[PDB]
Amino acid sequence: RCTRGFRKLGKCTTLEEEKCKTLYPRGQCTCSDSKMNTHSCDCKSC
Amino acid sequence: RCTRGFRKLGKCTTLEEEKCKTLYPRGQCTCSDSKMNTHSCDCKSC
Amino acid sequence: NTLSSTESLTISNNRTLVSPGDVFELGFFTPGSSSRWYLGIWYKKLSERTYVWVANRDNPLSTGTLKISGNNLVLRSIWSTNSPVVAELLANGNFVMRDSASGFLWQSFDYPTDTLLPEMKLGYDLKTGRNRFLTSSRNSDDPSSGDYSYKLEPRRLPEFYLLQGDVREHRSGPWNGIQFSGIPEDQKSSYMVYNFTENSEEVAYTFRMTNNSFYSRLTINSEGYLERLTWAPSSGAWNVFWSSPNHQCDMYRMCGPYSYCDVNTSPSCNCIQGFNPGNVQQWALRNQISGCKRRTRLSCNGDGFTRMKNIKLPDTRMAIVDRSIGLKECEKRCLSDCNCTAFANADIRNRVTGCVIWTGELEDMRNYAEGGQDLYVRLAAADSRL
Amino acid sequence: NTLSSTESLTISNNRTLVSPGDVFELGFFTPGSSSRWYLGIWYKKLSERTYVWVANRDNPLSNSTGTLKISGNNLVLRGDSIWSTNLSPVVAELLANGNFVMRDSNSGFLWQSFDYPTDTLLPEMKLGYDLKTGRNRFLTSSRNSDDPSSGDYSYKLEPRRLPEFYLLQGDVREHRSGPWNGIQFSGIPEDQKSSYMVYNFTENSEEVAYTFRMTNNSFYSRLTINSEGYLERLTWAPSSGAWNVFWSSPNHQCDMYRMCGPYSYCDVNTSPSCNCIQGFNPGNVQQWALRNQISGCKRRTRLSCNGDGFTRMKNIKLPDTRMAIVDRSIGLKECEKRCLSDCNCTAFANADIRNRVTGCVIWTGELEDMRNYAEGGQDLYVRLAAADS
Ligand SMILES: *[C@@H]1O[C@H](CO)[C@@H](O)[C@H](O)[C@H]1NC(C)=O
Ligand SMILES: *[C@@H]1O[C@H](CO)[C@@H](O)[C@H](O)[C@H]1NC(C)=O
Ligand SMILES: *[C@@H]1O[C@H](CO)[C@@H](O)[C@H](O)[C@H]1NC(C)=O
Ligand SMILES: *[C@@H]1O[C@H](CO)[C@@H](O)[C@H](O)[C@H]1NC(C)=O
Ligand SMILES: *[C@@H]1O[C@H](CO)[C@@H](O)[C@H](O)[C@H]1NC(C)=O
Repeated sequence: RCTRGFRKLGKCTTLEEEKCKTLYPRGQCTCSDSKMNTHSCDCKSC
Repeated sequence: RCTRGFRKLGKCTTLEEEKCKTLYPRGQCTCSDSKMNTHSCDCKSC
Repeated sequence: NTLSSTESLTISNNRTLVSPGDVFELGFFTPGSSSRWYLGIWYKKLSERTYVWVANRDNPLSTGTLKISGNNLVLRSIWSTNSPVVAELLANGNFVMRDSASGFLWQSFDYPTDTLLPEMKLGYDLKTGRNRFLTSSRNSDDPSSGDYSYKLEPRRLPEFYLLQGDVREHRSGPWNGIQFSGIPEDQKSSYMVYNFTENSEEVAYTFRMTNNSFYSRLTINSEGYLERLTWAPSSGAWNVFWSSPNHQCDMYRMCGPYSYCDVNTSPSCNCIQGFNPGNVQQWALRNQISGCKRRTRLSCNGDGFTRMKNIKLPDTRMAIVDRSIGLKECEKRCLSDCNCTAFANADIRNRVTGCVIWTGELEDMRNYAEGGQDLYVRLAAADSRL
Repeated sequence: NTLSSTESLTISNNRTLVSPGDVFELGFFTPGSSSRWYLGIWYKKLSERTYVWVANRDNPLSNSTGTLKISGNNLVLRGDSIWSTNLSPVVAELLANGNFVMRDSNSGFLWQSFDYPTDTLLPEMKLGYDLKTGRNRFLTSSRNSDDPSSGDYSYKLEPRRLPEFYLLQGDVREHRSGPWNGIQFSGIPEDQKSSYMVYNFTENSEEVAYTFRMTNNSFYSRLTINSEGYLERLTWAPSSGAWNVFWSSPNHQCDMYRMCGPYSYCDVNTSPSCNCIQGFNPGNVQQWALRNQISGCKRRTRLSCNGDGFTRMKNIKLPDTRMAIVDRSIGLKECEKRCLSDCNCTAFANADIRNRVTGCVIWTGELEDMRNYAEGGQDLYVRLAAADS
């Protein structure tokens, strides 16, 4: 359970996918498109 | 270019498709799934 | 005997159990052109099939039957429940395995799909370790598992999360005695009452009908919205009574730490009083993930509090509860702990109001024009006058 | 010559046109796993490709071969015909602002990409109706970020007497801009205090169109309808190296078209969303009790035409303008009289919200697709029986 992340207006981009990688220095962090035209950066590993 | 129609909360159901036709049974009414967990009833021909 | 099954067997040909009182019915079914077969329960008395339970949602069965095999219900083994034991379907849609007291050996209620009926339990059991949560179906004609779940998080102050996979999309907030801010029940409903049970063996949400001319349920639909659908006799369709989430301010951490989302402002995000935007360039472009930083450093003793009104309490990961003390003591206790960042009441309506304390960052907050709660937020003495 | 194309050809092997200013660049490109080739414009200084125009968005170049040359009076693009404009010495010139125009080498462009948009509204570009040609310039979304082919949403002006924009999925109206009040559309929520851009809606003899202009050119901004059907203003500032979604539309169910029924308005602060206009009551009370509000509301007292009055709504998105008439030469007191004098008039409102300017809008029929706001919006005067006023 890695809890760092954030949410933003708009769709996931490749630059935002690189930004998800800043949350932890280890682990698997990616961008997920979501409802109401938001996306989030979250980490499945850290 | 038909006019009346309506929007509801939730997804389209079969019962919702039917209540769509009783708007203008002459015209072609259909239930459309939309964003923000809404669907709309809209009739094309008129 | 027409709701129970013993030595007998139920083939896809063609017996169906039926609950005492006509409401529910167990059997086989194939949805759409799928040519797939599933064991499930539905509302018997409704022309359009509304399924409330399914035994093998992701082990799809033109032959397949289930009866009792030793001390277990097996389905052929496509699915099985690991003396004379009878499987029975009660008046509330729960499909039971008992001996011929409610010392059941297995419930369908303990294994929900996408729907919570009255008297079903949304939450977990500490004795058994089982967490009962909703998982969406893939779509209306495919009951296999979708990408969305609605699950109680076991913690000192439990709250629900709506997940897409493992991604948190939305958070209910904690129980306050009456409700979760993100399960927006009608508190003056004439046919329903709601309950949150929290004790040393189970913590779970449940609702119950005050009038059984209505049907009502909670389903998390294929696009990952939790809704209450009510069937009134005055209609031949399920009406969506409420839907959640229904604003971007309800999306998990729409805002940054120490700010709250506000549906009546542009921009939506607002610093808590005494805090400033963490990254001023980002905020000017309306990128508010930075949240807010306190403008005056804390001094621990002699710190003070600003009161937020009409708020959804922040994420409860790092919250501790003490229901035995009141607000004055709660403040005293928050002050003494240098890492306490905020405190709130535990239950407004009790004479002992209880104490909730947060350490760490205040996350995922929004306010409301009416309702919500108070949150006392720690400030340096100067700013505490705000 | 960096910038124009003449008797020459432009092919994937390998020349491109760049703009005086280095902001845009026209050439070929192909995205993602696909082997499909396209011609278009993009920002040159941006390492992530942001495309602002595509000639053959729905006619991909099949193999790896294709050519864009002038051929008489037309710009052509071939692959060994896939696309072409249709129509002295002619030159294809890419302007500073990103517009690829066809010129007489001797303003009065023969053709321009600005008139054939894809999913993006650039600064100085025009969203709306050109009266000279009879063409409606509107945005159409792409299928996704990887595929510039035509998606399922558009944002298009309805150029009525009081015009407004509709967001469509196919032909279904999903969202509606509201009319122009003098400084804004409620559904295009610009920052009226922007340091670096200004906005205009032009309604005259040549066009009916929205447009914005950059006021400091170290900024890039655009309007784009994304592949899920949201209209967004995305801004690129010098500071960060990303596009920032500055606003999104629609953003709430109370922005979806007719989320509430007639004579009711949607509110983000209430449960349920829909609220009767004062003097009105739910039209199907058993539905409203289940929170089905498609019925909207009906008025309590019957109208008399003579001696009728008005209830004031404030902070409202003005209702759908299909049955609306605007006379900008008269003020609000005379608008009331004119509305009173015709019993079909269900409501009236100011035409222009700036101070000392004025006008009068009058509705007949049901008031539709309304919602309020805690700040902004405008006044709407709804006709009521004198008892209920
Ligand atoms: C059920 O909920 C009601 C709330 O109206 C509460 O008064 C009652 O004590 C609850 N009982 C149980 C057993 O959950
Ligand atoms: C049950 O509902 C019906 C209709 O909604 C109502 O007439 C009846 O009074 C209700 N029962 C009770 C005990 O109130
Ligand atoms: C553009 O908008 C500004 C601000 O309202 C105004 O000063 C100017 O007259 C407008 N331009 C045109 C051509 O209307
Ligand atoms: C344009 O904006 C940038 C960023 O704020 C600023 O540094 C620069 O001075 C501005 N240029 C002009 C000409 O105003
Ligand atoms: C009101 O509507 C009717 C509909 O036919 C029309 O005949 C009548 O002229 C309208 N009233 C006025 C003042 O035009």
